[PDB]
Amino acid sequence: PPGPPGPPGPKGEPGPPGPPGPPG
Amino acid sequence: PPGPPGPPGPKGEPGPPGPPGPPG
Amino acid sequence: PPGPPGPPGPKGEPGPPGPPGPPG
Repeated sequence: PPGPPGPPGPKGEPGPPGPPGPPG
Repeated sequence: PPGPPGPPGPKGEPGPPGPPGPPG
Repeated sequence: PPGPPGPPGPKGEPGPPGPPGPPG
């Protein structure tokens, strides 16, 4: 029989920068 | 033997909204 | 035989804060 499934992959990338803040 | 590590995970959430615009 | 690929890795971190908003 085939061996065990591999480990979880690496963690994904950080998400994008947030959007602009509110008008001053 | 165990299989290979899986694919990288998905990207994270967009970051928090930015700060308010500057005073004045 | 080698096991198959593992599952997808964890979801990434939130991104950095967005830019300061417009001047008022």
